[PDB]
Amino acid sequence: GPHSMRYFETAVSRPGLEEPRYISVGYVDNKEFVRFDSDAENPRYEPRAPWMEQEGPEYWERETQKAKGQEQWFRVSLRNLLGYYNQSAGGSHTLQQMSGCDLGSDWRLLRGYLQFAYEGRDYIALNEDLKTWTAADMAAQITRRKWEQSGAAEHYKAYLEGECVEWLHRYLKNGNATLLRTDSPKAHVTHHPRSKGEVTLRCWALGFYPADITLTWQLNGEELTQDMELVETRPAGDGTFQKWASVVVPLGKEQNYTCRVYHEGLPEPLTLRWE
Amino acid sequence: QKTPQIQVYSRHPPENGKPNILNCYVTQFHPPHIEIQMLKNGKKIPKVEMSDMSFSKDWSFYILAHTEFTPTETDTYACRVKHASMAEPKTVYWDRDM
Amino acid sequence: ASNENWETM
Repeated sequence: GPHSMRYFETAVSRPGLEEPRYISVGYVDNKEFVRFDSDAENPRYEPRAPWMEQEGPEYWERETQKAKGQEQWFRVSLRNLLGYYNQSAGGSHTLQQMSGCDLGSDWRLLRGYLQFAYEGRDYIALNEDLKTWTAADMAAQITRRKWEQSGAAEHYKAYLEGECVEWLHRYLKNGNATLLRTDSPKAHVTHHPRSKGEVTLRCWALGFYPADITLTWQLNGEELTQDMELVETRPAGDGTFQKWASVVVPLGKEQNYTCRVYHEGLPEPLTLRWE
Repeated sequence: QKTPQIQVYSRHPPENGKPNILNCYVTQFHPPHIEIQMLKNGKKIPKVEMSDMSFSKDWSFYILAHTEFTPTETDTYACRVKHASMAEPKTVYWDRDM
Repeated sequence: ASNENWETM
């Protein structure tokens, strides 16, 4: 299916006069594969997936060098934004960056991506064309104009279509086994007798990978739109996910109600009821 | 200032006496500075494992706090979160049914 | 592999 590489960067300024904390997290198909943290004992890029251990010392050395330059770029930029927004260095400020590429099933480039936030709000993004910028407010326009004048988008376009694509191809090849795997959900229903015979029935789905799942409840072949309570998908911690959907209305007449689990890892959608 | 969303749940279905893992999943927060505590009967659990900080596509931060626990019918478990966006700390209690 | 940014903000 579709593939992606993404680097999520964060620089947090530190009130107590100290230098910002810089973190860079790399993802290959929404799974963490590398990580840099300026707060580490020895700050360097580290493998965060087993298949990444095969990259030689020259790789980690070069990536750490890049991260160090990024640390400085975020320090300068952090100071500039303070001036644009008439802020105090006595408070903590946040600069975030998201960049990478999407590929199709054939591993061909779909689109490049480059976005920035300041204080968790959109600041500036590179447009899909990878030639023009969209500033989010009056202060972000200062950056847009500065970046047009420096031919900045040309630098980003080259990486996003060149190196980003070439490196993701290598990672998809080296991570072959690890990346292709899916864990199918294991479902079951629980019943909790609530008040005036009105027992609540909860459909659990556990141990699934990836996170996308669909859970539904049906009253004699008719899907339940209202009443159905649905928790947000949560990580189990082992690398898998959990989710549950619950229906209230059923009294001492539970077998009319049926649950359905839809997941790409399933050899066929599951169906269950019970006590 | 984005308000943290909390979920307190176990790794595996809870069977009294069986060793498990208790998770505190904190999401949708900004700025990244947060304080998370896990409590066994209103008391701090030493040795709480914390995932490294990450952020979502919407720029918000998330963290998974976890602990080794053995469920019992008397022992209660909670997660207390302190964030700049909240006037008071938010406490979510573990419920084996959720 | 990651990228080195160009002009500062």
